[PDB]
Amino acid sequence: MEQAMRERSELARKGIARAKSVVALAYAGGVLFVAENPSRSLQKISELYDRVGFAAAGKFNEFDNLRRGGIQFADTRGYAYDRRDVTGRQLANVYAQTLGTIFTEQAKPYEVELCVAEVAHYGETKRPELYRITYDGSIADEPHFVVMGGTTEPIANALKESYAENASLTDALRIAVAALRALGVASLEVAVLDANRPRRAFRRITGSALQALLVD
Amino acid sequence: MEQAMRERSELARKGIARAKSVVALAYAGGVLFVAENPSRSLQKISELYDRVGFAAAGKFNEFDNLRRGGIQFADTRGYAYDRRDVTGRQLANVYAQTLGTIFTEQAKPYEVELCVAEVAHYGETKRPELYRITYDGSIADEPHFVVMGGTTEPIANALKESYAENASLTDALRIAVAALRAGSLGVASLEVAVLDANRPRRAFRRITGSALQALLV
Amino acid sequence: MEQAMRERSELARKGIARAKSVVALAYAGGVLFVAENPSRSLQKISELYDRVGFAAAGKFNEFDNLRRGGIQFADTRGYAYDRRDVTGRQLANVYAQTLGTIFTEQAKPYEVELCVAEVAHYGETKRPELYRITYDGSIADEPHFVVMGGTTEPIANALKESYAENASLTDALRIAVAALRAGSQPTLGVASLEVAVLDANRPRRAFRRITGSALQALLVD
Amino acid sequence: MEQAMRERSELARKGIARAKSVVALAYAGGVLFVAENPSRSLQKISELYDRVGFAAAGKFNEFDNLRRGGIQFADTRGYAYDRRDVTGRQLANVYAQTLGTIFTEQAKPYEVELCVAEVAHYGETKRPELYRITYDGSIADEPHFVVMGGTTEPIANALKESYAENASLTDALRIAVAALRAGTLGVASLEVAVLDANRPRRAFRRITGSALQALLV
Amino acid sequence: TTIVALKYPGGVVMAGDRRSTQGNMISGRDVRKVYITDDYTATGIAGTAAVAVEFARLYAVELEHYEKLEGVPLTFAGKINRLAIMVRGNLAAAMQGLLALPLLAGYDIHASDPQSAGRIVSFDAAGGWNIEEEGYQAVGSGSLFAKSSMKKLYSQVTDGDSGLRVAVEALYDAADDDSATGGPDLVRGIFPTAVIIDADGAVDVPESRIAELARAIIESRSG
Amino acid sequence: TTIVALKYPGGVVMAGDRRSTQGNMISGRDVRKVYITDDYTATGIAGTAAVAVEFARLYAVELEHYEKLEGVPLTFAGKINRLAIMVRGNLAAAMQGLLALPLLAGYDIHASDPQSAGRIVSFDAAGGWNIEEEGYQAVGSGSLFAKSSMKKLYSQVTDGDSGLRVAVEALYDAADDDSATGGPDLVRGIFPTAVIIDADGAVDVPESRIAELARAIIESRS
Amino acid sequence: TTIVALKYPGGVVMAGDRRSTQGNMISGRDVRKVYITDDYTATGIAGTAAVAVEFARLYAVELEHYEKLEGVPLTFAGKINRLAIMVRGNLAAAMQGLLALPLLAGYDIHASDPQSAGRIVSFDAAGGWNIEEEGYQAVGSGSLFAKSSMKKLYSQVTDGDSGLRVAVEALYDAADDDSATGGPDLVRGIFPTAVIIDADGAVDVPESRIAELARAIIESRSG
Amino acid sequence: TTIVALKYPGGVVMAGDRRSTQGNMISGRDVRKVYITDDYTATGIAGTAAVAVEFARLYAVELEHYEKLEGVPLTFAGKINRLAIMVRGNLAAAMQGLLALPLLAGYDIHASDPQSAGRIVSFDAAGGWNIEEEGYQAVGSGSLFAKSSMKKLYSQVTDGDSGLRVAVEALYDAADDDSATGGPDLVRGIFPTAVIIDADGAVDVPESRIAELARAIIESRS
Ligand SMILES: CCN(CC)C(=O)C[C@H](NC(=O)CCc1ccccc1)C(=O)N[C@@H](COC)C(=O)NCc1cccc2ccccc12
Ligand SMILES: CCN(CC)C(=O)C[C@H](NC(=O)CCc1ccccc1)C(=O)N[C@@H](COC)C(=O)NCc1cccc2ccccc12
Ligand SMILES: CCN(CC)C(=O)C[C@H](NC(=O)CCc1ccccc1)C(=O)N[C@@H](COC)C(=O)NCc1cccc2ccccc12
Ligand SMILES: CCN(CC)C(=O)C[C@H](NC(=O)CCc1ccccc1)C(=O)N[C@@H](COC)C(=O)NCc1cccc2ccccc12
Repeated sequence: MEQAMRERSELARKGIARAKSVVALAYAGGVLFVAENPSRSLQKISELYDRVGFAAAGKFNEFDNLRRGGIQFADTRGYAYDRRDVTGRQLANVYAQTLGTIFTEQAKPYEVELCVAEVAHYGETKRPELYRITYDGSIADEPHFVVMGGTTEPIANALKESYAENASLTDALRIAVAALRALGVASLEVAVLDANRPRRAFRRITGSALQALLVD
Repeated sequence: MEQAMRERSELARKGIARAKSVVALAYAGGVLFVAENPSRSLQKISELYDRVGFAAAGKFNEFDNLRRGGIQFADTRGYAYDRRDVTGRQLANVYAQTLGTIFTEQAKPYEVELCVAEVAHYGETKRPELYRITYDGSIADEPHFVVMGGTTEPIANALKESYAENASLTDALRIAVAALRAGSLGVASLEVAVLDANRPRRAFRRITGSALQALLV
Repeated sequence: MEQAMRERSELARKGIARAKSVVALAYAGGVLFVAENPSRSLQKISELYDRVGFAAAGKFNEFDNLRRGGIQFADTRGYAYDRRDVTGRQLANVYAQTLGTIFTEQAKPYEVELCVAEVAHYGETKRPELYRITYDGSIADEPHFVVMGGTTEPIANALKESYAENASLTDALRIAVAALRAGSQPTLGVASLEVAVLDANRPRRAFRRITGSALQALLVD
Repeated sequence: MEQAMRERSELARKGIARAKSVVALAYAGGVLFVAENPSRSLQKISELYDRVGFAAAGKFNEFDNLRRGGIQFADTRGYAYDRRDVTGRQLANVYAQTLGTIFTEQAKPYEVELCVAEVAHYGETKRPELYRITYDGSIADEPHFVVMGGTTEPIANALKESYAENASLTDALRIAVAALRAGTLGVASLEVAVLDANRPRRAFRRITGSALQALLV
Repeated sequence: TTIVALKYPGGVVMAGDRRSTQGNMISGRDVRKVYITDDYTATGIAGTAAVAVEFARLYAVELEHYEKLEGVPLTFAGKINRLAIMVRGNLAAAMQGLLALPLLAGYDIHASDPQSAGRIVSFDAAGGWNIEEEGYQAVGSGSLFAKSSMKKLYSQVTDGDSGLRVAVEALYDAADDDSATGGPDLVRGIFPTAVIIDADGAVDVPESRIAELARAIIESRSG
Repeated sequence: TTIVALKYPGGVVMAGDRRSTQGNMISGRDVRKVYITDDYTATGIAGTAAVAVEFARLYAVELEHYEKLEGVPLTFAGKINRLAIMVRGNLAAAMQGLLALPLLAGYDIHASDPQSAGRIVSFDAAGGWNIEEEGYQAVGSGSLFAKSSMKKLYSQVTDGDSGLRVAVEALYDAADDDSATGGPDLVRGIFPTAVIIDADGAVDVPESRIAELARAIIESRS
Repeated sequence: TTIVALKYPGGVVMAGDRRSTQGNMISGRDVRKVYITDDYTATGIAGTAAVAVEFARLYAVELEHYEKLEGVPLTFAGKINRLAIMVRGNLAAAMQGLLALPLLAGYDIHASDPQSAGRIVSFDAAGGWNIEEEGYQAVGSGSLFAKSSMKKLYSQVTDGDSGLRVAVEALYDAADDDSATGGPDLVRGIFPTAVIIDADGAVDVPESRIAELARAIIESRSG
Repeated sequence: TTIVALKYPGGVVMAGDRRSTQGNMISGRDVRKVYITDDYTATGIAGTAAVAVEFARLYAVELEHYEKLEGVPLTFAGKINRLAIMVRGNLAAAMQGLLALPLLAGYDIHASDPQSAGRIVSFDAAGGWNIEEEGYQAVGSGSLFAKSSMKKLYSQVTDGDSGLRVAVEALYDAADDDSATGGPDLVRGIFPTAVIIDADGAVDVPESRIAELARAIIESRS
């Protein structure tokens, strides 16, 4: 019993430790997702619901399964009741339940680390919420930033020294890539939960726009 | 057989010992729940039914599973007969059965400890009831206070030395945070709620933020 | 599979031995159940049917599962035929079958010991019946008393030398609490006992509890 | 558990290592598939959908199972929505998911390596996409070429020095067979096919016999 | 069809005619409609032959099954409940035409008074039952006539034999007014079947006794 | 076929006739339609006998089952809800002719005022129920006559004895106007059954008492 | 049956009659048809009593169930959608005669303007719903009389008291023209039930207040 | 009910009346029958209100569901097939009377000609669909009147504004000859709702502009 759980925890931990890193930061305009991602079409950051976004680190097929399960959950709940009854705390909670079940009962535990972020609805004043869900279903309520995957200690320390609340988009982006390098456009995946969009807050920042932001 | 149950018991007990602590004690206004909890939205204290409240220590997703299952049990039984037939004894009993099954049959035993509390219905005189259910389904009927999670002996001893029946809300809160501090505490590190025997229908209310800050000074 | 059954039998036996003790004895008024129990609302003794009562030692949730199952069996049989067709022998037999299956096939055996008791129907003259069902489904028909849980030898001897088949309820209670004290030292008060009786002089439901000030009146003078 | 998984990885890796090689590379006319294959009728390269092709290395029955599953998926999706909603990224993603489940849950993992390729629809201008899916569900997006099976490093380096964006069909075929040889091949030992972006409807077509021979020369 | 059952001091008697019909056509003259289902109960059933015989057979098997499983027979109440549940089980087929109603006669060994320990239970198609306190009952297409005869003849029941003759005479009146009920056939020597039940158990009444009673009745009706 | 229940100061009484019919033919004279289902509740049922008796038996077993499983009896509200759920469950068969409606009478031990702790609950075929606040209620083919009789006679209910008298007289009016409801049979000595429930529980009223009340009513009418 | 609901500045009011019928026969005089289902919503249901009460009870359990599970109550839109789903679920039984339609009245704590936070939602047997922005709505067999009365009286609604009186008077007109809707019984002291909902929650109006308004209406119609 | 949709150079317009009925009785005056289902499509539905609103809501959720799962929206053909599959899914209930037909209007961003990228798709109760090449289409109890009006007025459509006027006027004629279709209510100020879709997406037409066009038409017919 102690052996099997030691081995599952060790396999998941080692798998996540060997993956590329991802940061999520609260800034003045909402939440910023910045991920080391060389790919052209395979995504680690995604929209879950109107004001709820998703970021993941680790084995792709696994956190993509979880990503699809989260979208299914969000759309189903919004249909069953209402779109505003869907919250980031709900999705984080279900991810905790699910990753607990996976960790204990699936053939191999998922080598993933998840972040669910929520910004305010258009025209409301609410501090963004960041949630971290680890491979065993442990869940953490974070106020400033989340770091996942790879060697997380240098990045966490870099942000601790370099994070200021309500930073501008360019500043938060630059401090984020700085923390990660502890990296151009065709090696980063960047997206934002923009609290100033009327409905769907998720929007990607790609290509020329992203480079125009990085050069400042 | 001997090996497996020894190991499961040790995994659950170690899991609970590494977790934050929770105290629930009966006071003049009902039952007081105070738990070490830094989170802003993740809850260890919950309403179960009209006069029945829930508190838990250990792994969040697991005692949250047990919490939702308890809410389903209570709501279902209250629908099947009447709201008044739902008792804290029933929820404690079904939690005992459930944790027995989980402990013996689940892939990994639950690293949780539960407390179910019941206060009297409005206007009726009945001493509060506190129930402690441990990871293997063991159930205990406790008369004054329940401590769960972390290093329980120092907190239990502190309460054993500092508890008086029928303290006011401020006195009970003080005794509680004091007992918690004797082990490894302001507003944004506590979760506080009460089963207020003086509320007409739903006795569960949370004490958060400015009000809690005023009750701590 | 020698050691699987060895370890299961030892796990259940040790589990019952670490539990508190329970006594059930026949007296002039029926059957007396006396159990060491600190709880006020968690019960080791229960009604099964009109003239059939239940007592258990060991792990609570497990013997409570068995208790609920027995109540279910009894009520279902009484509905399917008649209340008069439900007997203590029947319930003990179903408990033997059930605990046998549990012992051999469940993930962990039940750490329980059960007693099923039956008194005569109102106005009928027949001796009380006591049945002991142990963790492996073994079933025993015992004539005077049953002791379950903890260290049973001192309690059994205590009951053995001063047993009266025709003691009064108070006398049988005193003999029982004396026997329980000899197993653990000087005071077994109300706040540590659960007492109930199968009262053969009740018209229909024989099971009644003896609680609080009444039970105190039965413990002092 | 942790031993079982690395043992599975070792069985799959060894199986793929002992298998014949396959290359897929983007050229001016679309995508070119070239595979070591002595068989007359057992195929390692296949059409998946209108503009999507499939190539595999390793144990035949296993990657043929995966091939049939991919066809089932693509056809079902095109019927459920539209043919143009089927993309190579979708097939690569479902293959990653599937090989993950197989790797962790089947009695023996699949000793296979997969490539999903997509060319533009007729009359559109979009650079081809190549996807590599390995036995454990790992998925990789490749811009110029994919090599699978056997000892790959010589093939990858040979293609690296001899690959030009927008080569003709003859040049790409030459450089490809040169690279595989670097890992004497001819018509009765090769299986060749292309995703030809100039076909209006179905882009997959095979190059066999006298035609292939002309190209080889 | 007519089945009669009546209580006498110390026991119960049940008797039934022997005629089987399909519409107006007689398809049987010797059929048996009253069955001893256990040492202390007899069952007579009216209606569809297939359903009636299966009722009797399955019921006897059920009672003896419980007795062998639990070492003790069912209480009489339990026997009643089992028969009722069986009937209700057949309710749907009865609605489709496979209707059979039973009449139960028993001796309750657990009854307080051994002289009134006889029991007569009637059933309806839904399994509803009534224990007949007024001492007699009938079932079948001639049950009205037999019941009205027993209403007048019951005061003459003082022992088992007088009760037996009253039963046979009630069956006689039933056959007299109902063509589906067979009377005594003196040419073929076929007479109603009867079962008597007292503390010593349930025994078949010998045919010679019933034939003597029948001939006495016929002579009494001729002059 | 006619069941009456009325509240009196400190308790409730329920009485029912003894007649069983198949169409116009009388198939029973001694039938029992009122059953003590719990120490503090009685149930009287009208309709198909099989369904009615099964209702009473299954209901009593259900109440005591809950009581033995949980160590405490159901609240009166829970008892109401369970009887209603049982009726609703039978709705489909009732639409096919196996119809039975219950009338519930109880004494709520948890009521604040013990003098008005009596409860009378009526039901329809869909399980809809109403707690009767006007003190009396009836069910069955003669229930309209019994209800109107109690409407005129209810002012005379001051204790258990007067309430029992009014109950028996209401059953008398029911049998007077409804051929399916049986009146007092003085030749056979068969009278309605009655249950009385107060703080001491539910007890069967002895037949002799109902009989004397019956004779009082009869010569009161001559 | 008639249930009325109307918006007033800062809240909503709902009232329902007390009559229960079976055909022409009056089977209930004190019946309750308006239930507080939420801290901020009341539901009144018309139709088959069993189905109506089951709707209200099950609905309240559902709302509080979500609230305890997720720590926050449903948005008012979510409440609407769940009630609609419940009705559509009952559609088949409604075709079989177990028909019940609800009327929903609530106070949206999340609304922008706290004075127009009142909400009135009507439903059909298929679960289709409409949020009424004309201030009032009714359901039941007298609903059209009540609605047409409120059409003329709604201009007098400026607070909780005026809206409550208009509601009770609309119920009065309904009972005046519809025999299935019960009017004020001054002999028994039975009056319509009413719930008022504002920012401080949903409260039951004491019956004596409804009585006072009823007598005001009556004398207003006499002289 | 009447929903109209017409193509104009560079986009499409869809408008619908506001009337809800139960038989002859008016049960709604402000209802919305045209819904923006995604950045480039609007759906207007006629028939049973519950089924129509369920169609629109479920449909929008389905499109966005695919878009978030796969990172790219459905092709317009796929959107058509999904809506059709939904209607055919409701066919059984439609036979029982819960019938609702949608009319789809969209702007295909993947279309070759950005001026002819407008799309109007009509559906029947079996899910069969037709892409309308003659530029306009209507659905509902007044759709024949609206279509025949647009047949005469379509030559006036040269931009978004003229197309919006032709839409509002067709709804006016529909309401003129079909009592189930609501016309402009000048007393209450309730007017048809309209959505316009061009290369920049689908936007709700402000109520003021529709009110002005309605008043112009009314003043022209007086
Ligand atoms: C082939 C010889 N035979 C079988 C013994 C018969 O002719 C019996 C006859 N079948 C039928 O009438 C068949 C009915 C039927 C028609 C269509 C589909 C299915 C069933 C019968 O039951 N007749 C009834 C008339 O109903 C009132 C009857 O006589 N019933 C009397 C009766 C009662 C108890 C036990 C019995 C055992 C044997 C024979 C009769 C018995
Ligand atoms: C054979 C002896 N017996 C059973 C006791 C009867 O004759 C009763 C009679 N059966 C029937 O009428 C048969 C119903 C039926 C018909 C066709 C297919 C399936 C079922 C009855 O229920 N009559 C009804 C008339 O309905 C209004 C009745 O009297 N009901 C009153 C009643 C109420 C509560 C408990 C009762 C217990 C025994 C008898 C009657 C009881
Ligand atoms: C025994 C006392 N009782 C139960 C409470 C009744 O008499 C109610 C009455 N049953 C019936 O009419 C029986 C319906 C039915 C028919 C056939 C098979 C199964 C069922 C009713 O609902 N009547 C309807 C008439 O239709 C509209 C009614 O009054 N409806 C009004 C109403 C609305 C909300 C809550 C209510 C609660 C209690 C009573 C009425 C209520
Ligand atoms: C509670 C108020 N309300 C719901 C809003 C209604 O009265 C609507 C009305 N229900 C009904 O007519 C009930 C139909 C029914 C029949 C049998 C069993 C169960 C149900 C309706 O749909 N009428 C149709 C008649 O079509 C000729 C209609 O007006 N349809 C127009 C319409 C189209 C798109 C979206 C809509 C949204 C809301 C309202 C109407 C809408």
